[PDB]
Amino acid sequence: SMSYTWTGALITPCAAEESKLPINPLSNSLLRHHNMVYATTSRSASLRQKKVTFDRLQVLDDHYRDVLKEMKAKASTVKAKLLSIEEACKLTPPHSAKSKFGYGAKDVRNLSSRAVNHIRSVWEDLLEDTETPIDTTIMAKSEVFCVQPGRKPARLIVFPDLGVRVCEKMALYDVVSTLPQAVMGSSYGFQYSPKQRVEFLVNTWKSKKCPMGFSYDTRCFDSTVTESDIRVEESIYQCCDLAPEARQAIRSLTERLYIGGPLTNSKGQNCGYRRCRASGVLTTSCGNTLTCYLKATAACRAAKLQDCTMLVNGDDLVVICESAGTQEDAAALRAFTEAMTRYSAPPGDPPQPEYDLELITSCSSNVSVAHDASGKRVYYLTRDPTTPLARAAWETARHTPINSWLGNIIMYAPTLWARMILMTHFFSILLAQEQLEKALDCQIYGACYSIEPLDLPQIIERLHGLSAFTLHSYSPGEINRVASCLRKLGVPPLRTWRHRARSVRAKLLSQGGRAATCGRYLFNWAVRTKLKLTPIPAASLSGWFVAGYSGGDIYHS
Ligand SMILES: CC(=O)N1c2cccc(O)c2NC2=C(C(=O)CC(C)(C)C2)[C@@H]1c1ccc(Cl)cc1Cl
Ligand SMILES: [Mg+2]
Repeated sequence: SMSYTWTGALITPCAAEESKLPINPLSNSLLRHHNMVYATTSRSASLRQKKVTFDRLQVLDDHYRDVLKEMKAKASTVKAKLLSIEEACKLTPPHSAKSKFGYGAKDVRNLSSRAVNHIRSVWEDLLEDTETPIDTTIMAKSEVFCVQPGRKPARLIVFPDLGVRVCEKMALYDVVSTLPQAVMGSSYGFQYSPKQRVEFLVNTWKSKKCPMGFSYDTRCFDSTVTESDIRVEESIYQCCDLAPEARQAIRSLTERLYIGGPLTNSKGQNCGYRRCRASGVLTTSCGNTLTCYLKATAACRAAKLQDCTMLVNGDDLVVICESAGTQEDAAALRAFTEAMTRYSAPPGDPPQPEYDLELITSCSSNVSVAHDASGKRVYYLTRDPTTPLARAAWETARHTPINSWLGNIIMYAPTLWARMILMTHFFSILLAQEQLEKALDCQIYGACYSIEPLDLPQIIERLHGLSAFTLHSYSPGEINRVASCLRKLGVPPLRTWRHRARSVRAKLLSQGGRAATCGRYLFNWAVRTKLKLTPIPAASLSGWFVAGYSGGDIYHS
């Protein structure tokens, strides 16, 4: 069976779509080579359609059967709980797609009579109708990138109506936030903050007698997900104690929505049909994470890998284990890939055995080493800064509803590029405009958070600890990568950023209060006569690294 069938209707935009980066004074002082930055659009959608459309062989074996049964068994341990409409509503981010049926995201969060009446009716419908496919929209995605020495086609979101998305939360938020950890325990990626993730990868690695590690990338995880997979994923949810309306809701949502369904474009036209995973549902992150864990664990047994530890974030997989020598590790990996391929999880690039942890790239990121204030070697998470920087330049020239620079500052607070460039740049900009006290939207692990940047000292301390304000003496690889990247992009050199930082730092300090605190902590690296950094009393919220809600419709004020 095919991943998608197409009518011929085009994937259509609905606002103006912009591909080229603007030539803006502020972003130009962050990034010069402005032609290199682009945003994907609806014009390349038909390219992605050909990539994402293919037939899917799947052969299941006894290993796959057995992991499944271990998984279900851990799931029957869990008890889930219905959200009230009010709770489900207050989870909806204010810039969600409006409904076909009048009301929009504001009307949901404000509980207007129209929206709630439609939601109630959609809920009633989900309990009463078992079979009618639920319609979805298919839109291209605008995401910015830096060019290749070619250019990526847009990715495609597939999401059901707002009224439906609220109902998903009512019947599944508590499941999707709770069951993945119950099943995979320490393997569940999204329970970890960056610090925590490094702790885990370092521990695991150093506990191995002779460690080998690899990450595995599968072609199009969403299109490779067959309806069988989506059923298995249901059968796991159904091991929970669930109120009877939720059980019935999960049953209808699976049949009607998740297993596949009709696709409409922006203009209302019949577009095609879906038989794999929808990228824009509340169960996409959790479902993927589960399908993935399951297939990888079976393949590990098939491939006879020894002492496998693995960490899973949706479709992103990393595995550390006992080396048996280069030949047989290569051969084991070949077996693992072939086992995975039978499970309808074929690999993009063939996975590569790796004998040093710093060389393992996983969720775009790797561990690196630096030194804290004491001089102790300290491991932290980093990535290549090219894409983060492009999006920073783009979010500078254009107002956008998610600020990836703010997610990158918070996630990569202890990186060289985050500290010298990112912070320096945006505090300068915000300070210019007096918008410092003002709140901004960004996202961690798919869920959307509102954040005042002035609270960055306190947030960083709680996630990373004061160490992040004093890491120094970075590795040469990291410095080289960062530096080669700044030249590629025409981003001014770190030298320049230090000079700028000194000026931001001085100006914040004059402001006093919370701003002066940003100045002392964030920029203590810019001065030689350094300030002593004790904890911030104020820095003493909960669900920040619980689960991953990518594609869900999730918000936190
Ligand atoms: C989809 C998703 O939420 N993640 C993800 C997963 C895999 C690759 C990847 O690049 C990302 N990216 C990001 C993520 C952010 O939190 C925001 C931000 C800005 C750090 C980017 C996030 C992520 C980043 C680093 C790691 Cl180690 C894991 C994850 Cl899930
Ligand atoms: Mg992939």
